[PDB]
Amino acid sequence: PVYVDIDADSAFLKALQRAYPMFEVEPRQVTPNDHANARAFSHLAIKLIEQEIDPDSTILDIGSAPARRMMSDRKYHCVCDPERLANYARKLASAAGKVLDRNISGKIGDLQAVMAVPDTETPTFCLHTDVSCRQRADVAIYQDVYAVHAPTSLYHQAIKGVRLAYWVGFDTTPFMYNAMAGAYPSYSTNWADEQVLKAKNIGLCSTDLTEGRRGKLSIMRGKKLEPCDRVLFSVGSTLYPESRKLLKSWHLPSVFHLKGKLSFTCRCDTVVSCEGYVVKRITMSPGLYGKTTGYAVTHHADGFLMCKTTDTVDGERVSFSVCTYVPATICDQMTGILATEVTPEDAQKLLVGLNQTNTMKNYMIPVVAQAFSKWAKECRKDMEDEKLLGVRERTLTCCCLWAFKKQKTHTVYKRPDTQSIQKVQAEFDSFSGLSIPLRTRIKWLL
Amino acid sequence: PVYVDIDADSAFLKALQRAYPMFEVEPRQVTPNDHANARAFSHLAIKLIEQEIDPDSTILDIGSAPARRMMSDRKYHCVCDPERLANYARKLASAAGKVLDRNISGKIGDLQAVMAVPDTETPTFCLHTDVSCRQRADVAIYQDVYAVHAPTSLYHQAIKGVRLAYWVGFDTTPFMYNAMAGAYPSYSTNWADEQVLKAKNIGLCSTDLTEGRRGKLSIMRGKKLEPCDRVLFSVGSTLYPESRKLLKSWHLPSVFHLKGKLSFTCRCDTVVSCEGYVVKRITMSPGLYGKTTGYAVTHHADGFLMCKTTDTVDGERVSFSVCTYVPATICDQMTGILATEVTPEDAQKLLVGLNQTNTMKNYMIPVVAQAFSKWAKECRKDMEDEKLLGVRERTLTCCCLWAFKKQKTHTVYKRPDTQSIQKVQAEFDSFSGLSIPLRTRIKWLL
Amino acid sequence: PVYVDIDADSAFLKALQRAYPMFEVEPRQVTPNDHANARAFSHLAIKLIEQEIDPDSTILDIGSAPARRMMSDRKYHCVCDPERLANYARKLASAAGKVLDRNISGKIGDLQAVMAVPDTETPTFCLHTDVSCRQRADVAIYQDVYAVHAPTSLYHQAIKGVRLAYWVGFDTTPFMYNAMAGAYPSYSTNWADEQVLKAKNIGLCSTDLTEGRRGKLSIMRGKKLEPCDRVLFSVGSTLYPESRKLLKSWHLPSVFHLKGKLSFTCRCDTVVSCEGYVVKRITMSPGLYGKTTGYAVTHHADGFLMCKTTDTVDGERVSFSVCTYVPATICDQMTGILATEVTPEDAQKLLVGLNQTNTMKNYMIPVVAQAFSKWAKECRKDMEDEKLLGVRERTLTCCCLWAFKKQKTHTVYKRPDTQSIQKVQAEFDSFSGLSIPLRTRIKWLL
Ligand SMILES: Nc1nc2c(ncn2[C@@H]2O[C@H](COP(=O)(O)OP(=O)(O)OP(=O)(O)O)[C@@H](O)[C@H]2O)c(=O)[nH]1
Ligand SMILES: Nc1nc2c(ncn2[C@@H]2O[C@H](COP(=O)(O)OP(=O)(O)OP(=O)(O)O)[C@@H](O)[C@H]2O)c(=O)[nH]1
Ligand SMILES: Nc1nc2c(ncn2[C@@H]2O[C@H](COP(=O)(O)OP(=O)(O)OP(=O)(O)O)[C@@H](O)[C@H]2O)c(=O)[nH]1
Ligand SMILES: [Zn+2]
Ligand SMILES: [Zn+2]
Ligand SMILES: [Zn+2]
Repeated sequence: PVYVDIDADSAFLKALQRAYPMFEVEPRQVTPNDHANARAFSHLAIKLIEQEIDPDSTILDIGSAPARRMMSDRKYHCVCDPERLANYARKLASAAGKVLDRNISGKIGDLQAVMAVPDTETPTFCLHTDVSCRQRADVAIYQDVYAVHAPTSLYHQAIKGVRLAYWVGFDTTPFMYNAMAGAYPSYSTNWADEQVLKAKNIGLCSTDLTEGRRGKLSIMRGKKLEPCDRVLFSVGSTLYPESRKLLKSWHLPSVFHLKGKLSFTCRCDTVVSCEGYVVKRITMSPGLYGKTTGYAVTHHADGFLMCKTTDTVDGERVSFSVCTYVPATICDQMTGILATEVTPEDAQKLLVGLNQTNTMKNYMIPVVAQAFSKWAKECRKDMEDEKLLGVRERTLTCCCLWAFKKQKTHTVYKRPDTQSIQKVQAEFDSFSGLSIPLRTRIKWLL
Repeated sequence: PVYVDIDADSAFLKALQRAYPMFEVEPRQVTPNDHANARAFSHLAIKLIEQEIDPDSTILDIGSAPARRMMSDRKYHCVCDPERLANYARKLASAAGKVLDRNISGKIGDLQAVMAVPDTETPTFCLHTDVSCRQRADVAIYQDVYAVHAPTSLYHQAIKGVRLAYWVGFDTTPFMYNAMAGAYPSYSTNWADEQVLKAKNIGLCSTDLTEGRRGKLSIMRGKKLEPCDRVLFSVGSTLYPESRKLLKSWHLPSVFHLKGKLSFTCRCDTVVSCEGYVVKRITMSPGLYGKTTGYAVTHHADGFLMCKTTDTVDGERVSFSVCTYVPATICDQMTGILATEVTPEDAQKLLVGLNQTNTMKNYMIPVVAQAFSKWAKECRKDMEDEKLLGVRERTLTCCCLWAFKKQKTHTVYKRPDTQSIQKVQAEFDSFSGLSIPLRTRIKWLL
Repeated sequence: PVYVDIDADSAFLKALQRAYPMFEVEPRQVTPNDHANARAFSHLAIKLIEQEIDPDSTILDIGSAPARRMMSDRKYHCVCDPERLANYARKLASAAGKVLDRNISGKIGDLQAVMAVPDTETPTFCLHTDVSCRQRADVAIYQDVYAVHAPTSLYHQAIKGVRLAYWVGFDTTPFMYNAMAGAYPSYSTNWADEQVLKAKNIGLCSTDLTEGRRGKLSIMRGKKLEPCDRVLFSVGSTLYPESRKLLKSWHLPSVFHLKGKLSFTCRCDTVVSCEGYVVKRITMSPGLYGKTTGYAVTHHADGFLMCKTTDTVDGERVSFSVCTYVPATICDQMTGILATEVTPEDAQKLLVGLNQTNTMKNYMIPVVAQAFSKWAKECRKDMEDEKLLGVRERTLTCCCLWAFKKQKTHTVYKRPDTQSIQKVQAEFDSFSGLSIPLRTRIKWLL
């Protein structure tokens, strides 16, 4: 009943079936898409969201195209590109008379009204931003949108009567850990900070061959390579610029409060989670009931690794943090060997032996190996420097100020069935692009 | 007859069938819920409680929502949030005429009456707290509520006529042992003290990568790391703040007395106990019959561990207690190897060998190994420092005061078929949140 | 024909079938009860007692509730609490008309008469103590009651016409041996002296984690750790306070005499004995025929162990006696290796090898191993220090007083098919709790 454009022999099919046990996921490959897993997950997410909400509900579809929202019986108001709008108009024109069970005549009239007056708020389409839109609804969908501030957009939806919001996208946990780069290997996705795009051995990088004869000159002293706001995502071959702050804003706590002219008590729950791709359900309710701990929890069905790795960016040897997702079976099969101190070479050989058909992508096997090795070493150190129960050894420094020694932590390894917990903000109170040729082109197809 | 939203191949299905032999537990997975085991246990607990109590009984449903109690033939008066109330109203409106065997018309009238006047005490719903509620009933249910003071709530229910109360929730034994952190691994649950949330190797923590170059300073001197009242539970990805005193208050003794204007003799018995999740039955009777020993007993079907562990909280190497549950088969299979002194590495290798499908979650295996190792060592010490029968070696210290030497106890290991016994209090005598927009929203659906 | 609430795969089914060969014991598990074995044994004991005594007999049921004694055709005068009384009233009200073959109308009238005048001695119910009761009967049943003085209760029953009494409960032999703690592993039962409740490695204990840095001070000098009267039993999760003297009083000799206003010659025989749970038959006959040796004999179908063990109570390393029951097959399989001196570690490894499904509970395996080891050592000493036949080496000490050397006895091992014999007393001549709210509650259901 639900068909996914993936190969029938894909190992991701089992994971996607586990993530959606309510459907009968059937592989029907029609394209060689290199980010087919992400598309299949997003399609299944949209099907699940539609199944969850009432049929009589109007759905704000933030940051999307109506072309993919026309073959449905739900009232999708698509508020968010020119190519996608042209495709939506073309699909309207090519199905104007073939089927009439999707309000295609009404959608065509709505599009004509919008292209007539761009400020029109027709029930099925809008050209304003999620902030500038004023079409009241009760359900909001955020499918693969990351360049919007989460509390601001959620508040602007809530004041329009939206009580339920859905966010589909990659897990925000790697950016709350503040990794320099990282991978969602199951979805062929690699993201990197703009500063490390010239690296060598990460997922999303390109470097040139050099002999290292001349030491490159720079007008500025770096002396610090820590993550900056700009990041680049590559889902298959699709490139997307993102902001770290806008990504982290979507790492919402379990409870938060939007205070303004109207106040809302909102709850964020991750309802779907498959190998780095999450569907979060946000329930908004007017009022300021309860209290907020400002804590966001990410459960880990699969292992999550943030490891220090040494690469060469533009030929310069540097060290930075790299995140990755390790399959739960690989993490479980490494439990015994991580009891002792294992070298990265032995860890990598063991991972390759356990990966034999590959359970996990091999390009992350080396760094993961390093991570595991470091983790094991660190654990041994923790077992070799056992302290006393309920005491600390902070020393006085010439004043009333007390200081302790921080240990070398080169690996954060969240094993399967663990939970990462982050201190985030839970109280928020700080909340015309149409052109003549595009209008002419749209009208020519209507 | 009883269907649980868990995978048909779940190893927890056998344990849940064992915990509820009276029902035919059938796995019917419909959601990918990451805390599905806890939900299934709670659903089976509610089914068993309903089966136990008389059909003609009024049930006080404390700290819950009626959005999960309408599809029953039993008079559930729900006293305890905004989204859950909205879901209750939605479910009443969507099934107002479809089914008329659940007093849905009466429930809708009661909800409208409560909306008209928030102090109304309709037989099926109330908006007050359990203290503020005054609807007389004979049965109380405490499903997954831990933020209430147990003797106070029980007294306020008893003076309302409640003779039978049921408490469904995680076992309170770990908090009677004063563990800093702990796991209910079977339910994908990890709880941690707020102080150790920045740890590295516990179930519920998040730490950053550091080089240990700058020693972090602090305004105040810690010098002590003992559990504080504030703890955080993560059931799957669901985050709940809890108070240690409120959690311990529900570790009631077998017999206790509530003394006040009316006096009650209450008995607390654990009627269901599956791998860290307990259903407790409290029978309250007016009068002060008998005497109270002030002892609470927990039977351990599976192994219970509280072990000293060394981790890094915010990079500072510290030691604190961590609790966990070990499957009884794992504990029995470790009996022979614990006869000698085993290193944590060998213990972890043996545990991994015994875990081969995993009997226990692997993320608990390392610390468990440490615990077992320490336990073995301690036992050997006890066998190497054999004292004389019925004598003690307390020495005199310059006065009439006698002192003895305490031994290093780094592991409390309650084996399967053992009982932990705690001295608790057994004599107790020290016993308007509605908003206009919520009222309008609820009334819009009625 | 007799159904027991235990698992069909329970290994206790075979033992219970052997203990009751006259019944067809069928496992019908309906509850996950952690002390299901003890309940099944007690139910079979009551069935056998009923099958033994004549149908025309009135049965005094001492220290019990009628909520378990109405579904029978035998006249049960229940003399003994509030919750059980309410349960009995509820069961009477819920079966008043459905079944009329159990004299339920008469039972209801009797309960109403007792609630009218609390001194009434209705044939089927009483509110007085077993001493204050005056309803004549010929059969008395003491099911799981240990807080009454055995000769006093037996005499007060005998002067009321009781010629036959039945006592069902845990074997009193461990308390005649004066063990500090002990286990009935087959019934998931662990008992401990109040002083050793803060132990670490016994069945019923709880201790905390300590670094053993500060030596705890005490106002009093212990200098002795001997059993005190107060003990605590844990049957599964059910906690019972008990008196050592009251428990020992039920370790009656095979023949004893109750002398007073009326004199009786009584005989105590253990008619059922399963792995620590016994049913004793006491036959009372007026007159003082015969003579009493003052000896109580316990036959051991399975091994009984009282061994010195070293634990830490509240961190203090102490040694005290621990008792346990070892399966006869384990004891027989241990005969060969006990011919030599075996270490506790080797003994524990061998016991684990023999326990492979576990024949015995694993948490008793270590101490038992120690026991066995010590026993073997002691036996070797007895063989290495062979004396002369019919001579003793008592030495004179500056007086007419002779002294011998007592040997180290750290293990009492009563093997299967042996008998312990204790010197006990055999000549005994030293022999209003109702509340208004309870009366109103009972009357409301009648
Ligand atoms: N990081 C990031 N990923 C995105 C973003 N938008 C979409 N994606 C993901 O990247 C994939 C590529 O997007 P598209 O080229 O539009 O593919 P599509 O969404 O299936 O639609 P088509 O173009 O018709 O195939 C999508 O499947 C999304 O899962 C974005 O803004 N940021
Ligand atoms: N520690 C703790 N656990 C809780 C608390 N409330 C509920 N839980 C458990 O955590 C799980 C998550 O709660 P919910 O998100 O409400 O799930 P639910 O109770 O099954 O109801 P739904 O949201 O409809 O799924 C529940 O299954 C409970 O077993 C709480 O207050 N404290
Ligand atoms: N040591 C000791 N054990 C007891 C005593 N009374 C009962 N027991 C045992 O402990 C078990 C627990 O008692 P209960 O909770 O009343 O269980 P029950 O007798 O089967 O009756 P229910 O409560 O209906 O299950 C019983 O099965 C008895 O075998 C007692 O006074 N002292
Ligand atoms: Zn719009
Ligand atoms: Zn109410
Ligand atoms: Zn009587």
